[PDB]
Amino acid sequence: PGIVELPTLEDLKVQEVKVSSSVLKAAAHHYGAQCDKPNKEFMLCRWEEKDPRRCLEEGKLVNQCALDFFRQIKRHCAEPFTEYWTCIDYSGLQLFRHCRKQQAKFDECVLDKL
Amino acid sequence: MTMYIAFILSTIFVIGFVGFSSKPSPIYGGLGLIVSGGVGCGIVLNFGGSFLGLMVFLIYLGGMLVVFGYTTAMATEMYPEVWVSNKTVFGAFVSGLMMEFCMVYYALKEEEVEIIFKFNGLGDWVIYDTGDSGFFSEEAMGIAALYSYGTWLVIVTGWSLLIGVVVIMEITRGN
Amino acid sequence: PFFDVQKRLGLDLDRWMTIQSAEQPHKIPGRCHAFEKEWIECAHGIGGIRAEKECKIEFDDFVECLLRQKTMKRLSAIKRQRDKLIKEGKYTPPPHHLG
Amino acid sequence: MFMINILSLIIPILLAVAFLTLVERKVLGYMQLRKGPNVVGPYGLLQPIADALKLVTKEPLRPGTSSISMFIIAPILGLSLALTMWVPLPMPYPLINMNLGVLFMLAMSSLAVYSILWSGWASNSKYALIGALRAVAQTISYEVTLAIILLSVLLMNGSYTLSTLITTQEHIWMIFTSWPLAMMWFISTLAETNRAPFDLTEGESELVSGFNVEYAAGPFAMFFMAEYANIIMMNAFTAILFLGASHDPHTPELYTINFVLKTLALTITFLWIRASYPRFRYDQLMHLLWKSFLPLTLALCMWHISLPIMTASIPPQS
Amino acid sequence: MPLVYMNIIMAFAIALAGLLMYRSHLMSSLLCLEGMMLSLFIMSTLIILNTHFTLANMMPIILLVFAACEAALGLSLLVMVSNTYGTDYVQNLNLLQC
Amino acid sequence: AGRIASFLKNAWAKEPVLVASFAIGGLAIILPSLSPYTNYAIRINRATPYNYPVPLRDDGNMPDVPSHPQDPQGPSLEWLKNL
Amino acid sequence: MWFEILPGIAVMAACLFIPGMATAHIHKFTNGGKEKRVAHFSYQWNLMERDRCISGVNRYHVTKGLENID
Amino acid sequence: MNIMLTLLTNVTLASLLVLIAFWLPQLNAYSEKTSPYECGFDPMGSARLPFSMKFFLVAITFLLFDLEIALLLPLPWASQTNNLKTMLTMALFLLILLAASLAYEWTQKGLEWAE
Amino acid sequence: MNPIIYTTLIMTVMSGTMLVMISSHWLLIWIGFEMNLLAMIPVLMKNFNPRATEAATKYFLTQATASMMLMMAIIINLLYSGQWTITKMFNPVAMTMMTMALAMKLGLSPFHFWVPEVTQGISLQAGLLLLTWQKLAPLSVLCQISQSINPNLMLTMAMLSILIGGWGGLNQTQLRKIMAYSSIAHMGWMTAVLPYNTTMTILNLLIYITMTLAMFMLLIHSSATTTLSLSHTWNKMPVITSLMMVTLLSMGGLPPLSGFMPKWMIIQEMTKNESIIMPTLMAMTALLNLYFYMRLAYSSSLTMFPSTNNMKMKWQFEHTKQMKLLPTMIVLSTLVLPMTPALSSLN
Repeated sequence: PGIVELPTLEDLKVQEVKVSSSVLKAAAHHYGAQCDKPNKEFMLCRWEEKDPRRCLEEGKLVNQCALDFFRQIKRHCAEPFTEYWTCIDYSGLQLFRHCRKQQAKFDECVLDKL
Repeated sequence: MTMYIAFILSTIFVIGFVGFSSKPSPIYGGLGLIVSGGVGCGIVLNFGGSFLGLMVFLIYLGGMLVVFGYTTAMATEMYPEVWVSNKTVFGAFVSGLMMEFCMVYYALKEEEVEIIFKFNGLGDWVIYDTGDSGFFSEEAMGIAALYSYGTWLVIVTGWSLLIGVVVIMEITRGN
Repeated sequence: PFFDVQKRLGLDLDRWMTIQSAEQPHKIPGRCHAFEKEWIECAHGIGGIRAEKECKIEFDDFVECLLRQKTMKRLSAIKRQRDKLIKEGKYTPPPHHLG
Repeated sequence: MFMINILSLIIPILLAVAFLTLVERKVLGYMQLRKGPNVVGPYGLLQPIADALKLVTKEPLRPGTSSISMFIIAPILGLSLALTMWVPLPMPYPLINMNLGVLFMLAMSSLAVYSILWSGWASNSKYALIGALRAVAQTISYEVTLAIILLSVLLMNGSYTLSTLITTQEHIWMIFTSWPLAMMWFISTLAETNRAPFDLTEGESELVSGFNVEYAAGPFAMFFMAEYANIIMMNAFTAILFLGASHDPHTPELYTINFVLKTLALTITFLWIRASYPRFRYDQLMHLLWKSFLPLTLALCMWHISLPIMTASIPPQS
Repeated sequence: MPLVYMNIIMAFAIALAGLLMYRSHLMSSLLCLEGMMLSLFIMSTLIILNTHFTLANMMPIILLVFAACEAALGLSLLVMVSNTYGTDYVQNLNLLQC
Repeated sequence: AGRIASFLKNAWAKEPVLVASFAIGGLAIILPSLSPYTNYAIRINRATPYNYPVPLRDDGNMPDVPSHPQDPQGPSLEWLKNL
Repeated sequence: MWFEILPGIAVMAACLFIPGMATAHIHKFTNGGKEKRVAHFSYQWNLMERDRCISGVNRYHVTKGLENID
Repeated sequence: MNIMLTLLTNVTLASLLVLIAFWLPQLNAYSEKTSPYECGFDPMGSARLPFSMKFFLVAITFLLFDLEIALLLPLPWASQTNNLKTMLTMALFLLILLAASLAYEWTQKGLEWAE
Repeated sequence: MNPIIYTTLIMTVMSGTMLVMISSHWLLIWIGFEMNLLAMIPVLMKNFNPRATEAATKYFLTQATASMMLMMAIIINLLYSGQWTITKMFNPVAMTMMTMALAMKLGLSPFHFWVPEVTQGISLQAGLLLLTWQKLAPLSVLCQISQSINPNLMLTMAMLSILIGGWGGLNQTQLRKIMAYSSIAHMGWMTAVLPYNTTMTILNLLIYITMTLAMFMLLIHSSATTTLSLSHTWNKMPVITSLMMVTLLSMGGLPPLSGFMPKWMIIQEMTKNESIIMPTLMAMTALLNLYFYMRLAYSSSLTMFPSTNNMKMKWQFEHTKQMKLLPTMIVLSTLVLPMTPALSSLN
């Protein structure tokens, strides 16, 4: 009763954004605010089609947009991001509570530079 | 290999049940039930049922406590039975061991055991489901829904427990 | 039910839990929400002894979603052949299957 | 190195229990004008070693009118449960982060009945058979109060994760919010460990010992180890539950020191209570909880479940 | 249907045998009866955790709460035959004959 | 009048635990209805997004729904910040 | 002369002292200086698994920042 | 694994203690030691007779209360619900039923330890 | 037994049955079943005699086992369909399992040795309760699941029900015992037509019910437990013993009395559906019921029995407990045949 639709191994080949959980949680709010549109449309596709085989292109778009965002933050203040993500990493729950100092030190850069 | 533990957890459940149902001394049936429940708590736990597993742990290891409470009160005698006293209990026990052993041997050879229903001998790890839970345990949230969606359930239960304490009063009242 | 007071006097008393596509707490869908939605909306106002045959393919698809009897049997056959030919030694699993 | 961490959990608890048998004989004596043991080594520091060696090399008598299976299993249960019930405790980083640690440990707390009953019946003596049922009734009838107290206290914590309990207290000691509750909880703890005010099982006039009568030497000492390990474990439980402490993640040692000091203080309060008070009677013992403790506990639980709702201060679930 | 289902179903079948096939004891029989509900409790929890039946997660404890109640009276009945008759041995349990 | 007050006094003396429990319990039911913050607790519970707010397919004429997650219009919880 | 009790509980304190840092240090020892990343919910477990996969050394506590990516 | 490893370590450790306890010491194994004990005497012909008792009622009301304690256990998770009003009323029902069962236990002798 | 406690036991039994015939979730059906079980044990122990303890113990064991097998059927059809709604079963062995689980609660098949004994043990009012009210719930469940019941199973089970119901009552003098056996026979009677059309088993349930109250109220209006004790009551209550006789005629189903109508209806619909051999078996075996019915009639009213000298001062005392509904209770159980079309009301 039917066979498959699995896209080719070449189809699901994207640059997998290879960063750590602490880095990702440190970016978080800024990353979401500046990359919502590809993410929003991607999972609108996911919930509407109920079918990831129809939403690979959305996945490529969100990956590439997030990667661009990470490239811009690399181009600018990264040492505050470095300290921030390291401090978040030290937390066993990735708690935002015990990082506020570096949080300010981060939030100012992307505010006055990006 | 600790792969098959999710299998063996049930297996020790079975043969701890048989001796529990082998009609031995009442405390030895209790011991069989105790090891069966202790090993079945693992069966529910490794399936994700942390709260339900610990719940049955608590309530059931109190429940067999109370059934003990009369075993030394309203069930002992001059010569309490022993797990080796009667000769038939050994036969019951060994008939407990060889049946599921033969069936699992078949399920390891043919994987299509024909006993009662349809069963496959290919472990149990398959039947789990991929997915996620966000930041909430499904089991805990489901049992918490008792106070929001369990409209009738808590009402009828609490009424039944009230009637239960009433009947426990009345039958044991002794005129 | 025999005397369905539930829809007569107008409230749910137990129908909230009966099936698993109902409004689950915090929208936690069941394993077979899609299949049982298909089955339920297939057999609605049709009659059990009539709906059991029109809504058949949905029903066994639902049952196979619940139990995965056919799929796990297929996996068992695949594993059987794989272990047989590996013991009698023709090919080796690709590195994705080792590490 | 996981097993090394395990062993670093068991073994120090064993020395703690060992030297508790010295600190009690010193504290009690000083409370009743006695110098206490100070002959075996400096200030009696070596005394627990000598008694332990004696009890290991004392003859373990087999109860002739007994089935040896339970006579051996009951010490196993009592001792192993007592130690494994230390597993999920929030040291600054708890050993096992069990999501239901408090419920986990409360459930294991009920298992001491499963050593008491087999000890009392298998040994097959009048004192044993009496004390088994009496102590069983004690601990089971106080386990309920322990349960509602735990639930009512936790309703302000957020979950059954026992590591987040510290995060609950942080600012203020939790007793400041549930001092009426803790006052019951602590006392019920005193009841569950069978201590002089609430012991009722020893009763050295009509029960003598109650459960550890025919037990001799090693299996006998194992039940003492369980008993004086439950002391430390439940005093530590109460310490974190109500007597909170600071914990800076960059300095884990601080919370460790504060917590051990709290545990020592609470154990000293245990010894303090036992050195003064008379012993309850079974009639009054169950009158204390059925007639008095339980209604207050029910009402306090109702208060502590209604309170977060009306204050719009429900605790965070995760 | 994997081996865990076989094991708990088979445990229930032997609990049925043990309780229903009386040997000589009423207390041990109702003990087998309450083990029966333990087998059913585990069995019920299995599908419910398996299929993400979130509401039905509360059914086991519900199923539990009533079942112990049965034993709550069972052993309660056990004392009431015991004080008069003397034991729980069901072979003297014959007075009601005709 | 006098009988009720005398009975309360005797209960406060004879079984003090009973009166304390009955009192604090009787509060436990009647305050939550009286208190003006339980609705705020409902707001607390509805505020937490345990799951993703799956967006709606834009087709025009939904001014209420914000177009962007940084947009001004839409649900807000500044009361949460002040609380 | 209460200070005679002071040695008696002091070792006792040390006895309860050791389980404190031993668990605390070993965690810090095992997880690359970081404390243990508690996974109380499946999202935490998924994050830990993705960190382990990205690390490339089958060690979750090994973490690489933007220098790892383009 | 981890947790199971701790349980294994503890049970084996306990069993080593009991093994050293029961095997290391030496006993002459003479008959008259086996005579049982009661404050100087032996327990005559008892310590296994059926125990004519009364606090059986307390023992059974323990279990009956334990079921309801299990019922009210999910409360900390339950407080995190949208419809807090229904949860409040219905939990309050549960504790009120607890209290009512205790009160009926009280007035009708019941929890009063039978004589 | 505190009057208010007895009332609260009344209504928890009745509410346990109500939960059965109004709920849709299967778990709720089980809950009602054990609510009724937990509630009816104390009233059976109202007298508190060792016979009552015996009867209560046997009832508890039988019904607890039956409810556990009920949950087994429950769990199996949940496992094979994931639907708690009470409807046609989707696994055969689950259907069979529920069939014997309910039957043990009804006393139909060899799972019927409990009812005569438990009826012997308890007082006659508890007997009325047991043999009237504690049938409505299992019948209602069987009606709701009539879509898929193995017709062979239900038919043979009803056949033994009526057959051992007729045979067991022959060698019984205790009125409670012969009433239990008669109830077993009526159990077989309705359960035979249960698979074919549930309106007729509902009608037979109604007729058996009204006949059973009309019976038990006459017994404890005469205060008799043995056949000889009832025979001694031919004196004091001649009207009561004459009505005794007329309802004992309605017992077997002699026309034009009420008891003939359910037999007639069941046989007519069984013949509508090509079952022609089957009805003749109960038609013959109803004579087994009529036999000890006639024996009871002879001991009661048709033949005068030797009274006792002391018995005469009973003449000076009148029954004070009214025991209401008895007149209409007799009347509905005697003359309703010209109202047979009213069965369509139940449909």
